[PDB]
Amino acid sequence: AAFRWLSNKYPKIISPVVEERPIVMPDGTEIPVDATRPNPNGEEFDNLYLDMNGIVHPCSHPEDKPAPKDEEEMMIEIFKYTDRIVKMVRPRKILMIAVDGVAPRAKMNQQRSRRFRAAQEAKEKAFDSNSITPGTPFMDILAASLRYWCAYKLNTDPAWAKLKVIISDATVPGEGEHKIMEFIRSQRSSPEHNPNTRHVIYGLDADLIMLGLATHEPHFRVLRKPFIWLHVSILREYLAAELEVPNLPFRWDLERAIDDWVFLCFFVGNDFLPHLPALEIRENGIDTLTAIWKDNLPIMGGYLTKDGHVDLERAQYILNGLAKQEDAIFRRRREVEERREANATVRLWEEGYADRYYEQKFKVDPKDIEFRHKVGRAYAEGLAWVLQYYYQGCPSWEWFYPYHYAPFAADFVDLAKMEIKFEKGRISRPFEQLMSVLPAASRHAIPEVYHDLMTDPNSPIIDFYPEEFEIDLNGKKMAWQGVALLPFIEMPRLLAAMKEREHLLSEEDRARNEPGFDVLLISDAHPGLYEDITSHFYSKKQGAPKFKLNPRRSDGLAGKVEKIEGYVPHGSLVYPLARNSMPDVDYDRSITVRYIMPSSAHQHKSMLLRGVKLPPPALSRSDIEIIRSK
Amino acid sequence: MPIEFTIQPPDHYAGVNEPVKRPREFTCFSYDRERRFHLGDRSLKWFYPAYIPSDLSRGYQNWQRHDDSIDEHLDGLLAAIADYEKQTGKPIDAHVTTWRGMMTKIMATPYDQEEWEMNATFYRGCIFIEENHAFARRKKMMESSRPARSDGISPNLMQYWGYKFETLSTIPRPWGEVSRDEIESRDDEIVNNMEQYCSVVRTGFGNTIVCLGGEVDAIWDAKPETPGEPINWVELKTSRMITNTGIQTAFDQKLLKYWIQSFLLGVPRIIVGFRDQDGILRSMEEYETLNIPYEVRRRGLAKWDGNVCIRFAALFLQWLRLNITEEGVWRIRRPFRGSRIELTKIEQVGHGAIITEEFMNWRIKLDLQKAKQQ
Ligand SMILES: [Mg+2]
Repeated sequence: AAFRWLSNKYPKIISPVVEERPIVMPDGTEIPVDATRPNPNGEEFDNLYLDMNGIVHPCSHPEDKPAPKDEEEMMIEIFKYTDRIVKMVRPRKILMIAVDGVAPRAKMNQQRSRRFRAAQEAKEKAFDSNSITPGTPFMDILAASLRYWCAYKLNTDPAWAKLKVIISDATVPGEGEHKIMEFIRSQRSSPEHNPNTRHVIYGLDADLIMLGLATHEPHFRVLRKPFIWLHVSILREYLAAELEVPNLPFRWDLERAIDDWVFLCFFVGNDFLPHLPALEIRENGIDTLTAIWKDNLPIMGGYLTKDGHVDLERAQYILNGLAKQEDAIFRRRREVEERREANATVRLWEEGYADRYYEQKFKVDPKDIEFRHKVGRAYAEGLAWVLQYYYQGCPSWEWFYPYHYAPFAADFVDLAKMEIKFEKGRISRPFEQLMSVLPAASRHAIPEVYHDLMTDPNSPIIDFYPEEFEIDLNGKKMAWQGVALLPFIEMPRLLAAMKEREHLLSEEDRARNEPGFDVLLISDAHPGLYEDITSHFYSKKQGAPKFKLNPRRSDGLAGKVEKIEGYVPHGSLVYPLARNSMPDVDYDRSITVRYIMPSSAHQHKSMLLRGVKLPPPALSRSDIEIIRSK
Repeated sequence: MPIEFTIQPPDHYAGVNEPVKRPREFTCFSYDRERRFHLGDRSLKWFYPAYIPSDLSRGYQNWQRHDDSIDEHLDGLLAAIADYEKQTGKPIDAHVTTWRGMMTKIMATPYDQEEWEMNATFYRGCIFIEENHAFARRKKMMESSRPARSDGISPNLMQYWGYKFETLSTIPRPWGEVSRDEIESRDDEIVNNMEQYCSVVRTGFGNTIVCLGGEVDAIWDAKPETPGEPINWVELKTSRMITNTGIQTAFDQKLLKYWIQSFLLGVPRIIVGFRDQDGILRSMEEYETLNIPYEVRRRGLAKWDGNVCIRFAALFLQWLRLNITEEGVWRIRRPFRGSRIELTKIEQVGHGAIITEEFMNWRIKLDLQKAKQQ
């Protein structure tokens, strides 16, 4: 839905990737593509970021192959796919592999709501795809396999000789996109960061282009049988033509208009909150909110957002402009639907429509008006959480929205009177995630000491694990469009039940539940940083075990690195899995250190850096006058 | 008899690539808004650009001025060098010491017709040079006694359209550490020009090694990890919009002095702001200190070439090192359109006020340390 909307509204942001393909010889051998040459796309990229769950899920249950018969066969297919990306991107200065860690509670509720459906479908109707979760035996095998493959590449591929390889595996918290964004913010905060640094990101989700805008790096690219580029620079030209308004009582500033448009996109739909009854992206709800924003921008006295914080007094004007239209939008929807479906229970198009809605969906007495306003305030708090999570890192790990449904815009009263404050909370341990987001069918993925809690009628938490649950299709046509009426986790009860037991775990299981660390790997060829790491950590004049990178010697990677205990440099590299389907190396040319980002103690800021040199116009005078007219 | 150095036409000096020993910063000092001297970089600022349409005349009544009736001689430069000598336990190897402004006037002399006047002195084999403050003040009294132009533009208003553009174009910390409000609010900050960062550099022309002091406006990123590497300095300047090629001639003549002034401290980048004739800022442009002579040569609208300036400075410095050999004060003068620089000894002993007693006492202590070491 998001792509079909974007492609049709902004078609010039797309271009096909120039791919150079390996030569196959008469004996069936493959010649590897020499990536030391210039990139055939005609522009050179400093950094590549991989959202690795955009690869691991496809390999386990593909559309166009049989599934892999064992875990080693799956790791080999993951290397083949990952290698193909680096051959076409050819990153000159950083490669980052990010794997999903433990997520914030607000996201876990959406995963639980996905996985209970997958289990009830399999129950109503081999490798369980729920095994792709932090703290399973499968994620341990992946976490070893990726470090081997990077070390092996740093020994055997000349284009990687100057590359830094940064790994953030499943033992480190946060989702891949919410790791990658924090690394980009860390680099932008550094005083020596090159303002014309070129970035690429690989991943499946439509949020990546919204994140692209929210970086404010102008040359940023997004990547996704053939491949296509999306350019953030071309989308910024579209928005600069479309969002402009004359004669405003304040200085016009494009970055603020782009942030307001980004917020109005997350308002229409996101993973953390149910979408408003009045809005679906298929109905061009983004245009409706944009029109309301352009009509109120002359009188709000300024923009709706400031560096990822939202002005609730200004938000009221937007919601009032929507509330005046809800009854017309419902009539327009129902007229079009009843017209279409004639030609092919709540009654939203008749009078009294909101009283029947609150009765049928929330089970309240319709005459309680202030309950509607309470749901409204809870939803507005949700919108404030979502924007901060994208622009300023995770604002609370324990917050969530406690309803299966959304209020009407007519329920948002006096937002200017709200107080919004968030508490950071405790990040869940990997087993605390696994017990939160698994139904009892997949319990083979978790230690035996917890299995009873999922299935025993005497379990103190059995109510969190229903054997059957209601799905409301809500006038939609598919069980993936409908809402699962699953009960919410009372987190203290689950944590108490797992604080009891725990001493029963194996010493391996108890070790697997600890938090991890990021690592940087480099090749012995690197022209300065390898001299520094060997001299500072491994010469006889042993220094402190923590070290600060220098941007003139690191090629602009800024941060700190740490010596790893018990590791010995330049031993033999050994392939970890049973059948030796990949080579060993007798003397490993690579070296490994822990890696630490420069911490965002400040807010990040939505501004162009000094020394930015924006690309020349991709849009013509005619394209600008067409979109201004539309 | 008076002593004289003949200024030949540029053609006489041209075609010889006299070697320049690349500028190194080796000590630095700050003035704050109240004109207290401090060692180190506390008054340095980071560059970050202005809002393109803004009024340079805004706030003119509130401008805090450094009072140029006060004479500071060399005081900060001598103090900053004396600290480096205390830190290293040796005298510096440079034997000529000056503000950049005198070095610019010398280097411009083959092309510029303007008159200039200087006082100079010698001590323990080393030479020190300053502008004659009395001549500068008398010239500025005569310039301010002229009748106004038909456009009404005051030279003082032109000078404020200087410093306002520096306040619109800077921030007190790297971009990563300032708030949004500290960038957006800058139109309404009241301008001060008593606050400065002075960089001291070691440099040399041919066989002579020279120590220069001078002002530097801003830096593009952090200072380097170790001394003597190139630094990403910026100089900020303002002039009227180049509306026609008659203005381009005057601008390509200004670029001789801009290039000298940024070259002598190793400043790699100049950023120029263009005002309209009422004082609204209309655009900004970037120039590189290595390429300014090449661009002016390529347009051909002005006729100057820095190899003349460099060799003229080397020959003139060597001529001073031949003619000046003893203490007292000498006056150097260039008459208006004069074909010869004049030299004369004006005071027989001491230094006037060109050198501090603290600097004398420090060098006396240092020569006593040489004797004690030997
Ligand atoms: Mg300046």
